[PDB]
Amino acid sequence: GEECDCGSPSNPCCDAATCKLRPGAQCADGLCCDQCRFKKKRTICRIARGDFPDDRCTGQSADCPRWN
Repeated sequence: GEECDCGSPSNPCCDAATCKLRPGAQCADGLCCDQCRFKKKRTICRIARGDFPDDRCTGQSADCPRWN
């Protein structure tokens, strides 16, 4: 089996042959991933329920961290 980074073969973030991230791609999906790149730090990526801080991208990951 193959641990593919992209769910669909059409995702340009992966090398069609390896199904893994291609050169230049930092991510293939995620709230903080855009055009195969980590979104800029502080990008709002999740609206918190209640009066709590909205979550923002770190600039170093594709996931949207939970405010702490």
